[PDB]
Amino acid sequence: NLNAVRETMDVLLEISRILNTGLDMETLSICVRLCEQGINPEALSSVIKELRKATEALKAAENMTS
Amino acid sequence: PPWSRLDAQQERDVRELVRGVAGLQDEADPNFQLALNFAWSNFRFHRFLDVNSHKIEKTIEGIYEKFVIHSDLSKAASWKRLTEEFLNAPLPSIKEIKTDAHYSILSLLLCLSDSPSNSS
Amino acid sequence: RATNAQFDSPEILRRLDVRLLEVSPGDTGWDVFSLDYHVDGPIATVFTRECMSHYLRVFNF
Amino acid sequence: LECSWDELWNKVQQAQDLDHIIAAHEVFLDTIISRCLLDSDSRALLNQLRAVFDQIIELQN
Repeated sequence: NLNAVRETMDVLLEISRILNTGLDMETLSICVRLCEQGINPEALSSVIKELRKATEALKAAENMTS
Repeated sequence: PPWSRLDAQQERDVRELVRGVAGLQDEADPNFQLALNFAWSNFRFHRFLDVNSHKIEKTIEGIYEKFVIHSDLSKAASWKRLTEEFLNAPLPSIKEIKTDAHYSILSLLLCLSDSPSNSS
Repeated sequence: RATNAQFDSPEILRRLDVRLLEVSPGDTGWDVFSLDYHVDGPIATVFTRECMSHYLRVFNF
Repeated sequence: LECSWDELWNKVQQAQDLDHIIAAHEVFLDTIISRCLLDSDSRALLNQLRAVFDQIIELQN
């Protein structure tokens, strides 16, 4: 049920906001879909963390080059 | 073969994840391809255990306790309510309740938590 | 041991402890440190789970 | 915290029954939570105090 999926995404976003995870609704829904496909949650979290670290390093490099 | 389509969908979702988190919008960027390959490698060859629902629940309760101790009773209540709703909510692909996807999402949020006791 | 807490009774000192909340990145110790007081048995009727949570909240704050 | 704890201890020492002790300790704990901003009703006050503490920590750093 589309409403149940939307409620699940809103719950995930509210948890992220309480936890100040900085995840938007789309990224949360993508992570949920990937977990439903049987992706290991620790692996998914490690990938997300690595992508975040890479983005922070890129932004820091640009801010040192700007 | 359906295995290859499942792997391609996983790789697509991981590529979109890398795009969103790393900001690499251009798939021709070597950093984008590196992130996509790393994500697909981790998804196919992970050594992690399956998601433990009780562990996710315990992390949610620990964040609730943290907010309560920080006297942020509103943050504690919101965290607990949202995690319970998520664990009791159907996922976009999975209609069943309290599925491994729900506990995986809760585990992800707990790992992604940033000072939940001090957040508004 | 470095402060007057060492002079507290072992039955009191054994109940005073450091609790660490679930550690998140970016959190400081102020957000996760709390004192706790374990209440059980008949004393748990007066020092209920709500009472213990309130005491721990005041301690952490 | 200290005043509500002393009130709890005095009430327990003055308690006439187990239910009276439980109620007096619960009331003391609720008073401590409210005055330490740890109760449900003081949550806005607790949030303002937490923001003050966070700004104090930022200033300290």
